[PDB]
Amino acid sequence: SEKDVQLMAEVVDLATGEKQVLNDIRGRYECYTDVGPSFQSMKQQNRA
Amino acid sequence: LNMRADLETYVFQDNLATAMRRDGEIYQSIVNDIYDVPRNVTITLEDGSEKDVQLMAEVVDLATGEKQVLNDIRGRYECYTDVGPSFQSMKQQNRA
Amino acid sequence: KKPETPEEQQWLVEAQQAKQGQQDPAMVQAQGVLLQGQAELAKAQNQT
Repeated sequence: SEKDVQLMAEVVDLATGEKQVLNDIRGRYECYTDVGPSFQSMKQQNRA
Repeated sequence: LNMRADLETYVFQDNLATAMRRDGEIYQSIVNDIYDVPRNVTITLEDGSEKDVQLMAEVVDLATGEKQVLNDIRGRYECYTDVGPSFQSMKQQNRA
Repeated sequence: KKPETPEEQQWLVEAQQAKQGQQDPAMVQAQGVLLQGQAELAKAQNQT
């Protein structure tokens, strides 16, 4: 779950699409919400 | 906000009636030979299992000529709708 | 920064190793002026 990083097959995150789509992870939480300045791209946040 | 809305339709209107324009794939046709990574699937030299590494390119916005010109992708996501300083030519922006 | 690859490694990754090999002997070269004191003792002991 986490006590291990890197053993040369590393995928940090990639979407689960399986055999057929319309599925998801049921642990939809690894993240907490927060409010900040207007960012409408990754690039916009990287500038600020 | 209303200008940004008129700028959602810009490519769609431009591609037929100004002609040309295409947004393709970052990866490109020639396939040569893929270049080395430390053993396959890593974030150290790829993005993950995500993508692959070959040659030098990054270009996505470029237009094909095929056997006849005018070919256009039906949907585009590259740059998002935003406004800024007034430039009505590229050379005006190049100085600024 | 470390490699961020859109697909690139032709310049980025290649020349990263080349620059690393340029830097390391140049540090010894720059520290060589301070190393002159130890070489003075080394030739003195051999001359004795």
